[PDB]
Amino acid sequence: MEITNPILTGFNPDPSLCRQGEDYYIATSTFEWFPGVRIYHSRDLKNWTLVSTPLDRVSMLDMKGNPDSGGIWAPCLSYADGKFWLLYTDVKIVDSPWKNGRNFLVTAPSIEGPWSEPIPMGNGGFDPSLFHDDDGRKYYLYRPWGPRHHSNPHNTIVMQEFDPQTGTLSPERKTLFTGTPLCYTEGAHLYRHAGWYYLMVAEGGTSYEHAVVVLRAKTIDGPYELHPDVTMMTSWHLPENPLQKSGHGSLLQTHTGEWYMAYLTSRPLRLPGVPLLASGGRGYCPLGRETGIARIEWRDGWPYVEGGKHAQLTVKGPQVAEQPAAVQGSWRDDFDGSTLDPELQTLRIPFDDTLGSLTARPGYLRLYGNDSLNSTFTQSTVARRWQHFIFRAETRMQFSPVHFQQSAGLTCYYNSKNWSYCFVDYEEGQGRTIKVIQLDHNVPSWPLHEQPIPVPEQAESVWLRVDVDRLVYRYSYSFDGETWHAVPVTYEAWKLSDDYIGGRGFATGAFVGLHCEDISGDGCHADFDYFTYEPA
Amino acid sequence: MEITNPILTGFNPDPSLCRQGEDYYIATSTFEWFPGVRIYHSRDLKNWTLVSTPLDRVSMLDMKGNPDSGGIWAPCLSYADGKFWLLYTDVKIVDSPWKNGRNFLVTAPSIEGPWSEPIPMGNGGFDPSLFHDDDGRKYYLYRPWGPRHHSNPHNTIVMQEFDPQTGTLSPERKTLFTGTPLCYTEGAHLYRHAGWYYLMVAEGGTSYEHAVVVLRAKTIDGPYELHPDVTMMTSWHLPENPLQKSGHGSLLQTHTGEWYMAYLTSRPLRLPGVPLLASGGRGYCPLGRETGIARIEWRDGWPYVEGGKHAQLTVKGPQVAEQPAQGSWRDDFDGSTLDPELQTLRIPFDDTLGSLTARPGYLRLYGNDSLNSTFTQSTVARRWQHFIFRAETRMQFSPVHFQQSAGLTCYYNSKNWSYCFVDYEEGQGRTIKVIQLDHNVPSWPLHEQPIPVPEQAESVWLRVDVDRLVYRYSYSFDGETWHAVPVTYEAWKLSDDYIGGRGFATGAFVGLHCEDISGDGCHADFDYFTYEPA
Amino acid sequence: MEITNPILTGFNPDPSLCRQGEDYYIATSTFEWFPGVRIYHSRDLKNWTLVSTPLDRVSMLDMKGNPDSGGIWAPCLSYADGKFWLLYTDVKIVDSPWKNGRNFLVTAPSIEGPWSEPIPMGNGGFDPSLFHDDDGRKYYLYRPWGPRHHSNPHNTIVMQEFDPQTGTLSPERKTLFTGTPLCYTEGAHLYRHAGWYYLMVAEGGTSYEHAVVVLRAKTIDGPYELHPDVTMMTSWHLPENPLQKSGHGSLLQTHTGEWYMAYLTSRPLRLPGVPLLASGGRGYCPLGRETGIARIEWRDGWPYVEGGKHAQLTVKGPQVAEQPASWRDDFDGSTLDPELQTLRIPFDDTLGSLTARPGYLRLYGNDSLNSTFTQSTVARRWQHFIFRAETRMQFSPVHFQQSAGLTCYYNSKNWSYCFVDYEEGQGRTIKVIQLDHNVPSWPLHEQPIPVPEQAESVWLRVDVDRLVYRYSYSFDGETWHAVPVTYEAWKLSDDYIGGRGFATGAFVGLHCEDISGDGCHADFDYFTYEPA
Ligand SMILES: [Ca+2]
Ligand SMILES: [Ca+2]
Ligand SMILES: [Ca+2]
Repeated sequence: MEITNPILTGFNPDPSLCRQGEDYYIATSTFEWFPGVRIYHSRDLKNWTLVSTPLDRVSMLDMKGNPDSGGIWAPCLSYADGKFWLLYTDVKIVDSPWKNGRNFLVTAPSIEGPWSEPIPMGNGGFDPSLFHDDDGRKYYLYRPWGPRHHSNPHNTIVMQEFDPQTGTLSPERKTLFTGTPLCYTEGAHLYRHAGWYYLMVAEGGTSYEHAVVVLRAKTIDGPYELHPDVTMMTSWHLPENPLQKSGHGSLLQTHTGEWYMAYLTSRPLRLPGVPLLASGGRGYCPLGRETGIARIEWRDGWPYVEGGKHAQLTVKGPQVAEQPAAVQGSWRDDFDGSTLDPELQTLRIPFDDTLGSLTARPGYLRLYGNDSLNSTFTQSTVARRWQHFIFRAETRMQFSPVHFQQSAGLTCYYNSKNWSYCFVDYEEGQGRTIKVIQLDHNVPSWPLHEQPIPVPEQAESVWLRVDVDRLVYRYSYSFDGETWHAVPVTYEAWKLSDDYIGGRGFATGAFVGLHCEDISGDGCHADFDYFTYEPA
Repeated sequence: MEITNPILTGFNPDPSLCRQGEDYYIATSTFEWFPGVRIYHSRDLKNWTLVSTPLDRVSMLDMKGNPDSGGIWAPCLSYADGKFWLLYTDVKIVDSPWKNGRNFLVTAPSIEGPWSEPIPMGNGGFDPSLFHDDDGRKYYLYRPWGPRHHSNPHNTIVMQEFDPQTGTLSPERKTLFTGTPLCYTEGAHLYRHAGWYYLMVAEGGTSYEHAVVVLRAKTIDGPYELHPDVTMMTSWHLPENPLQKSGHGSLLQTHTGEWYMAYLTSRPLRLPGVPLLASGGRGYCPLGRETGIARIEWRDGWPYVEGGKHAQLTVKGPQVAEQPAQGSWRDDFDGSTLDPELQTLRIPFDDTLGSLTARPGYLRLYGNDSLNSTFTQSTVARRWQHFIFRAETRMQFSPVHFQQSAGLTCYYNSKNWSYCFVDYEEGQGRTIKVIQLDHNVPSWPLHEQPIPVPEQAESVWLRVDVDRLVYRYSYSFDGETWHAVPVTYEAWKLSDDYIGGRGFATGAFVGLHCEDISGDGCHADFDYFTYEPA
Repeated sequence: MEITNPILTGFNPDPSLCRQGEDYYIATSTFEWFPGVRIYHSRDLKNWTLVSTPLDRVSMLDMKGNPDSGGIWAPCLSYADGKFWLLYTDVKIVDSPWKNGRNFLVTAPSIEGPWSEPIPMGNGGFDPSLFHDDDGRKYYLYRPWGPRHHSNPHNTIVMQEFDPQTGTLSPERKTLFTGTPLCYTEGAHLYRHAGWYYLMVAEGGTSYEHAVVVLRAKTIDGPYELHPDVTMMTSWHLPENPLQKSGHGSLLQTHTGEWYMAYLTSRPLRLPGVPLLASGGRGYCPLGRETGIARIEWRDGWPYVEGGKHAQLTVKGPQVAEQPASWRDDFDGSTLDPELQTLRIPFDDTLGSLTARPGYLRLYGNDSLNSTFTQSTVARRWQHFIFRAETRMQFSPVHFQQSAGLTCYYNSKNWSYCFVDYEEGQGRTIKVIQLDHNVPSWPLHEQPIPVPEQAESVWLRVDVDRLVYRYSYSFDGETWHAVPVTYEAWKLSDDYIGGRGFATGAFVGLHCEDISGDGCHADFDYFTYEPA
């Protein structure tokens, strides 16, 4: 069996890999996108399909007003004592010398079954993890944040004992590790194999310096000794490697006795003429931080990645038959049923009658006019991940705005300060027109407002389409579905990436979605017949 | 007979002036501080006292997660048909090419309440205003915002007819004015006097270029023609005038027949050596945008400010009796209610932040988020109202690790403040440290060598002395002998003049705080909180 | 035998390694410091001694008004046909999307002159090289610059045939190499060993991504094939290696039949708490780009660096016996000590004098340290992370624009300067000025340090200790007082300053200025440099 990486394409960072018997699960972070956490299932480690979006109630995740790249960071999904355990962090500050957040524990006997009310696990840091030792005791790990605890200078891994019968954490903290010169020590996971406790952490930050560092000790509280190579996985030293930023590992032993590690990684696109190791020369990643997997071998009590430290595109799969669940390729929601397609997500808040409805006009997705795309509160935006470098997204829209503050259409979105948006609005002199708005480092670009493209009065529908092709992407429209016209504006797909945006936020990924807004608050709605995503 | 400006000192902008009979009221904006809107009362237009904080529950104002300088922008308070009408905006986006928000209307039969639930008045802009015409019909004004409507290039003043019986706004908008080259046309107000409608706007932005601009028309829908001098008030051309940024006017005719206009203004502190007209040369305003008032005279059907366009420190008071006469303040935390001089950030003061009932005579503050959070800070602060003062408190606190701290803060927004606190250190014990955020950049010079606190020191006194350009923290262990924290902080950095950005000037605060980044649970107790001006 | 790197310490980049029989020479760049080019000699490749500063006439090197990090870039010293050949570049634009300059050739029958007047060699690029082919023909290489030729996107290596009897160049250019994705292709040198032509270039830029790239071909015009490992030397992949930025190689076969390569390298100081691979985490280099040497082995017609690609502190020396050869200038002689240099212009009577007051170096009052024209500044290199520099000064200013003292200097926008001046209400005072990213810092102008009126001499001293340094003074020569300002030594490096200028290295020297132009002078009894 040959596994091609990434196993989870598009925005899918911080893979937490677990297993229940012969069923394997990975949980990835979702940041400000609702619902929180995405859980994928596989029986062969090669083909993964979404099976659970657990944090789908405000009582579990209340992310309105959360900053960009806040919300759900790295989760921990483990299985023990007949149920799954899910730890997650809701981060409330991002653009600051230090951050605040909240950690919670939810459990469920089955991966899709209803998850319990959250248990507060503290606020002192991020990357929470739960270790189930062989003696029945349980230990809660995390990396503390705060003043001087963002690698200025401190970045530590602490441990509290956890009582599962009372849901209590003991007030004592034991520092397990303080980090190597790479620093950014985070993502701690504990394992017990042979006579050793193994401590796996991420270091070097989640960009091109990302690495997986492993330590080991005889007792759980230390002292820990470094892996002889220090870093177990990294691709920093191979700048031409297809997979980059390989870190934040999650080690698992299969039911067949084999060893695999899930990790996050990114696939960069490079600009012509830029030296490879200059600033920005290593590339830009519109598909954000994705999830890969590597086969692990053991030598003299230490784990190694087969073939080398770097993330490889192809790895050797386990001793099982390939058992795919979902058909791959094209994607479309015709909005014929009761629920949005699970590949669609909202910004911060859940989808309900406030943002839209699937029953007001059956066969259409109706979106109500609320805030514009730059808002961290109430956007009627329904978006899905960029999962390929070349694809087309298309919709058919019916919309009748009455003034300039009502608009609706298609958007390619990264955060509230970096997106583009091709929409239909009303102009007081002409009528319905198509315009485009782009935010680039929070700087606006609206080149069609002075001379917009007229929408014919008799046009019952306005088809909208975006064609993404590596570094660029363009919008196109149609009033009959057969004859299309390009919006004469070329957009930079590489700008929809943390490599370009920068700041304190972490790389998520580019989305494409349907949006309708009414800054006036008067009230309006846009009906969308379908939404398509077709890879090349 | 002589009124000395500012009349409302400290963070007090957008003064909406109205009257009910012989009682006069001014409502000021409060931005992200809760409760929202502050209403002051007066019978001589000289001596003002706070009488109402109307938006004091989440169903009226829900600001958790609001950005800095979001929240309550310019309010409008009016009286008509036997009740008070209060329009206000809850702004949800600030640092963006354009903003979003929500407008609401609440009513009350009397200034102290009870106030209604909010009626949504649309989201299309800010500076809402309700005009009650003589024929019983009501009109709603605002500045539309959005893409290309933050003076890039558009800044319009539109009007909708309002049906008070059902709270309905008509969909049609009528543009009244599109602005002059000064731009930033906002703060629209309609008045009917003589045989003219008068439209009063603010232009030039709320900084040193602030101005009040008046138009008039025979009919309400226009077209409006400009004042002979366009600008009726501004101090931009006098860079050494004591009062600066004079704009955003609120015109009112008294029960005596006289005319008075409330406006916002700032008193800048200048750094030495900086040329006056170079960047930052006109000064820095740690007291924020305050409220002044001026007498208005009429000539040829146009209004004028007495003695010139600029804002003067002294003006002539109305023809009413002077009442007895910004002052010394202290809260001993005896009652079950916070002193109305104190406010919280965004969220109300309930048992999540603290309690005045859990320990009588003490303000108990529970440990939540740090001072850089827009969600749940246990922070209770009051306004800077003088350039020279001293704030003080007596605190009891015994943390157990480094993420528990509590103390005193001088605060402007989530990215600009200083914080002198007691925390714990594993090998030492209780220590005193300082943290400053300056342009979101941290300073913590006392972390590698902190000030120790004795083990059986039941109480730590904290004190900050502000002296114009600088301020310094100090501590005590006995209430008798005090020691200086050897850090001098810049008071001119707690100002919009220094911070910049797309947020607007609010004002510096001083307050009490306690946090637990760990979420384990802690609490600090404060016996009192004094504000003593020099 | 064990060689310890760097073999040349302090500001000593772009080592051009040549040999005349059993005598080995290395020429290094000097940028805006006059005289230009420093040529060191050795007979064992371990111990090196300065022997020649050849570009010491304005007719050879006219650098007045040159921008910071302009002037002399990478030179090429070679020996052929009974004389030395020295190619050099005088760069005239730095802070611009592309640069201009001038390339010159001078020759000499011996290493210490006489050096001929310069022959123009074209202005189209930098890093000039002269290859002496075994058939008698000569070839001139350089990397062209200009619009879109600063790795945006182009970085080429071109070759022109040089006609030695007439000193002219063929107008035709042959492109030898266009670069790997590392780009910044420069520093080309040609070699003929066995039956191959070898093209050696530098790639990755002269910071922490520096690398030596090697190609080979059967004919001199190519096409050239890349080394099996592409990069023959680099330390980029080892961020904790003591030697960093190891690139711009110069290969040479000794008279023993052994092969060595000089290369530039840097030794960084790291701030505490800064992540190793974050910005600035790899370190700051106050000693600038120094020179190391490595032993080369051959394997199937390809050269390799012994032990690995990275630069090592200790390498194996050649098959010759070791032949070895603190600092102070008492200003006793007709000349400054050759370790001292001036900025752009030669040291003549307008700047100073050693004969006006015998036994003292007298410096006259001209421009201040921020000037690219005429400052009376005389400085030497930092060569250690911990040292002390001292001087005894006699100076009597009359107004506030006359000052003189001790300076630690990187470029015209980054330096510190402790001096004696005159204040209108007090008399002689001691003050300090720091330029930090061209931002001024004068914490003592409001409360200066008074100088006793009958103190005939004011001693000045700077103590450098790795990351920080401090000034001290005295009025008797035995009891010293610190000046209560601590300066950052790591800021006197290209790692901190940034910009389009390239890493030179920190200097320390003596300075006197008169902004008024009235006329002043300061006498210096001595100048000491004493490492720890
Ligand atoms: Ca449909
Ligand atoms: Ca009390
Ligand atoms: Ca002497």
